[PDB]
Amino acid sequence: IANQPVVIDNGSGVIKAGFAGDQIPKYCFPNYVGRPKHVRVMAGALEGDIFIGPKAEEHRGLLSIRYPMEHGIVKDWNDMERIWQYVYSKEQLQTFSEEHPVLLTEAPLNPRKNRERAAEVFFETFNVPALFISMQAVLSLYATGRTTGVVLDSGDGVTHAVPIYEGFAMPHSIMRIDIAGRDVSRFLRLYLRKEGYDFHSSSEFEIVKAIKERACYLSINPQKDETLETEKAQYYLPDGSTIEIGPSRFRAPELLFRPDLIGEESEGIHEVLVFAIQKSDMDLRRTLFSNIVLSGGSTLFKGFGDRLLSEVKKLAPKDVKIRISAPQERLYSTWIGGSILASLDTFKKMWVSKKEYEEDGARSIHRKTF
Amino acid sequence: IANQPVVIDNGSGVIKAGFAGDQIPKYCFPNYVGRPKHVRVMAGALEGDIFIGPKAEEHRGLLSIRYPMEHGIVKDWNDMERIWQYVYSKEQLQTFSEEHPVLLTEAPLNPRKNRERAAEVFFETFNVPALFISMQAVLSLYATGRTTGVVLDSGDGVTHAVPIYEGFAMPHSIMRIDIAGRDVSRFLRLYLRKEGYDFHSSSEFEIVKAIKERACYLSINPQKDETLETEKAQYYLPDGSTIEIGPSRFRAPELLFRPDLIGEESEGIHEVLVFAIQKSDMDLRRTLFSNIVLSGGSTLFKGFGDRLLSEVKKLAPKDVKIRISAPQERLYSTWIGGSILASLDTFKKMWVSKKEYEEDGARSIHRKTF
Amino acid sequence: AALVVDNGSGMCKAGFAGDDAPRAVFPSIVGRPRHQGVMVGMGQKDSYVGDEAQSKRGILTLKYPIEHGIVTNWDDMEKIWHHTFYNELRVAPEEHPVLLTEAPLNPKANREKMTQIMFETFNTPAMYVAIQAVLSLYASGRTTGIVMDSGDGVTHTVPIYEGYALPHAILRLDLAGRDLTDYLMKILTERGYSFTTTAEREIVRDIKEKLCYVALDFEQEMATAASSSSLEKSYELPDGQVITIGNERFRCPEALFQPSFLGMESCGIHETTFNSIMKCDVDIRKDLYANTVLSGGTTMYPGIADRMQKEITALAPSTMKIKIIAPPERKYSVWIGGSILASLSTFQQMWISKQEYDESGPSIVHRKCF
Amino acid sequence: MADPKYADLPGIARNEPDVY
Repeated sequence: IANQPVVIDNGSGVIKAGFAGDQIPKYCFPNYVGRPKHVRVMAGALEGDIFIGPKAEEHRGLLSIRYPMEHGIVKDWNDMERIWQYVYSKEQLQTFSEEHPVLLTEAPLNPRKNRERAAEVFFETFNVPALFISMQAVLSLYATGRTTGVVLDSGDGVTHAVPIYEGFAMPHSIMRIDIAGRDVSRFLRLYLRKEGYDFHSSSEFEIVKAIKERACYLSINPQKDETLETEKAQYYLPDGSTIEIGPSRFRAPELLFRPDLIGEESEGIHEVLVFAIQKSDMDLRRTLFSNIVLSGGSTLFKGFGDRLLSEVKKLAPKDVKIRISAPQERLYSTWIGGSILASLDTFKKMWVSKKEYEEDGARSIHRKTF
Repeated sequence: IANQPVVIDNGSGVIKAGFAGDQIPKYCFPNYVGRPKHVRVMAGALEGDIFIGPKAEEHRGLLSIRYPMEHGIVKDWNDMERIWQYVYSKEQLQTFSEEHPVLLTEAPLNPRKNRERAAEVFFETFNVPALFISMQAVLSLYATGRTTGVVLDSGDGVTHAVPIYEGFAMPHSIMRIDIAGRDVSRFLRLYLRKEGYDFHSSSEFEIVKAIKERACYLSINPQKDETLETEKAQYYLPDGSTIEIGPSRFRAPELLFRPDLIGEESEGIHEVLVFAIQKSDMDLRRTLFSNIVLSGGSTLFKGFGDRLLSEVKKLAPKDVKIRISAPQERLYSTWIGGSILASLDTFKKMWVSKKEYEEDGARSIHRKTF
Repeated sequence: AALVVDNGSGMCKAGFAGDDAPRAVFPSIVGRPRHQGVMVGMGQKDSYVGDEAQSKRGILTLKYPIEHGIVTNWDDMEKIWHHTFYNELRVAPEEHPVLLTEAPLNPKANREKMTQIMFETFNTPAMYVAIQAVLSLYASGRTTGIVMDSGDGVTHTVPIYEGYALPHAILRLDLAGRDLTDYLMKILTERGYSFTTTAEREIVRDIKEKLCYVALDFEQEMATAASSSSLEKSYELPDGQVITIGNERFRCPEALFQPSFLGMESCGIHETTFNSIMKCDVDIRKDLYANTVLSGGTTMYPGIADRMQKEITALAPSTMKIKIIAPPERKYSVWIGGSILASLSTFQQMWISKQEYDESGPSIVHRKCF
Repeated sequence: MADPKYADLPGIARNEPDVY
């Protein structure tokens, strides 16, 4: 049974899905389960009481939004099962789970208990014929066409730098930090309360993400921007009421580079990129500096790539050719490579079959992913 | 000026201190400087802003800990000056540096620049009358009362094996690795994140050491323990939240024997012990096999000496009497021998005086040590 | 020498430094009368303040200047300060320094505007703004411990350990006494006791202070209320009319423990304190559990400390020893702390001055605060 | 003796048996 296999690019902020051999994912929607706050008195209302995808984005204010996945680690497993069921259902894909093989994605250095529980869901609740879990860095390089290069990525969940040289991923040089887009959006909200315009509700939280996406920029010199006084540029909310943002716009994404602001002594994006290159062997370092690949949504801030290079110039050894490349579709980088990987003939050898899982169990999944 | 001399047993993990001619060191505390993460708004707080010894152990959560020594090589010289000042100060020794001669310790084959800068600190910043630097192996044999012995030690920073025979330390037979207790604790932390429970902060790092000290054992056959399924033993934090350790407790100390697990091809503890005996002369090998002495904290794992015997039986020539000796006081073996060496009348001849240092400089210190 | 002025959203408390309890105690209200074209006899005040507004309540539109610990109308707040200094305290603000208090995670512009009014309008010699929780902890005597402060403006939590505040573990909450008073007023309307106007807002507030108490178990208290009528107490108004309510005593302050009644979609005060403690470092949780301090008027419900002990123990692990510090004088704990802070000799060097304000401006206060 | 860390019942040494 070898049908056209399904790609499910898993993510905390956004979840992207479709089929193998397609140019762009047709089905991109946010990874959360909205449930109505208010009571439904009048008949002819929105039925189901569990909202996923465009209905949830359309009707934000009704629904108490909650994300099942934080830092690439699903807490609420029942909600992720409902999301995966919604992906397979007639509202998005219009297919049976029993026909197609599945390409799932996960971040590196996650809990192995979540990986086993992910496999149990796909093999038992859904009746999948074959499953395969892969890394985001390896897929991004498949998408670009390269084999060499460091893959710096930064979504809503995790920021991790995986150094891969000519199809050889080094597991002991994989750096990871739980300081990504969600923590930046949470840090922006806390700053907006310091400015004056407070937000508290879960539907109201997605307005802060929209402010983070649109009106933010990473300055080159942060001390120079601190000394200077800001202009206080405006932004109109979905209601209509205007908000003067002030210094909260530029100091919010600084969290990615300075994790001491939120109150958690970690590396930061720029240190993780250098540390991943430094942990590898001497002869591969110069090639890893020349090939740096960006990915995820939290690399799309204004003057982010300029700040990354300045930080690499500061930390890395002098007189070395630095080059931070990126795809045009930075959000769809990981999915396209998965769609490429799925359409290859070798993909049949890589996956965990249903029969193999029933015989062995979790050990065979831990033997095939890594 | 020949007062009762001080014995400062240095090391990346723990620093032992006290006077000569004693049974056990009175002043044992971990080698790190603690500085507060958070802001002190409220008055009547913990004064000083620099925490060393039992204050730092008591108030971990506040302090961003940082180890000055890595692999017996002090990186931050200002931090070691503060620690050595704290050792001499009224909180521990209650004596001046000007009165007593100093016995310093270092790992073998270290940077000579660090040895010079160590002497500079004790002669200039502190006003020492006489300094002497010694090896770990020679001091361990002083404590036991032997002369013949291969000293397989394993501290927090360094693992090495110096083969001494009847008071003749062979400098070219010395085998050294930078894989030891700290790297095993760092390797255990990485496994615990793969299991599920994440630790990242420097105060939070010492919990992983406490888990490693308490609940770890070395399997006699690692392939047999892999094939079998573990029991998953529990451990309570200072918080109270329980942690199922699982297979990470037995796989953590395998870094000592298999240094390919961290991703850094070295010899290993058992290979270093055999290689040290092999590099020495033909007629000395059988006496060196009979006198194998253990020391340091990373030899205290359950079934360490049993496995270290089995590895020697595998490598070494057949039908030879192997004897891996290991005193009751393994942790303070190096300090005891220093206290014994300091108490002897020959000690006056071996040291470097302040007058001799002012005349010659670093060259006289390099001559007297070897 | 120095004056302490706790500008609370409900009761504005003020007095002198180094005192047991405050002299000036009154509700921060500014009642403006019913403006009709008809005249008024023998003169009157255009805008009443404090106890005068409370005495002549029936006519006046009672508008609080501070809403959720945020000064909305600044002319109204200026009149209350003027009423505090000249009328109540009977002393000019030019001679005495002035300690003020705001809740943590407030707007940054509010301190600047508060300070501008003190220096420009009132001509103060020296001023300071402190955190309310920090003073509440300082009134209790301990350096260590979390403070679950709860007034009519804002409920909030500030974990502190050994005189080191943890600013990132702070959690401000929108639920407060005013929201409980509004909830009690709504459920009174449900059982035929309608209170619309702002004159009746103070009567229902006074009903809330007398009758209401925290339930140990809510479902049990609901069952006993349906069965028996012994719990149903009676309260007589200022008017000779007397009213009886059964369910509404325990149900009103339950909104703190179940925010879903009010329609906030937030964490309850029991688990908000827990979530604050978990955001702190893992090593210093035991002392925060031991010193769970309460303060403010919203912690003056009978049996609240018992409910906090039940809920925090249910959330936390079983091994932990939970303990709530609930003093008799917790209603005025913020002011007592300010009086002790003003009395110390160390605080004389921590003030802002007139010359420093003229050099810098309003932005100097953010450096001085924390 | 006094101090935090000791090991109870490891023994001083582990030795192979001596043959003739």
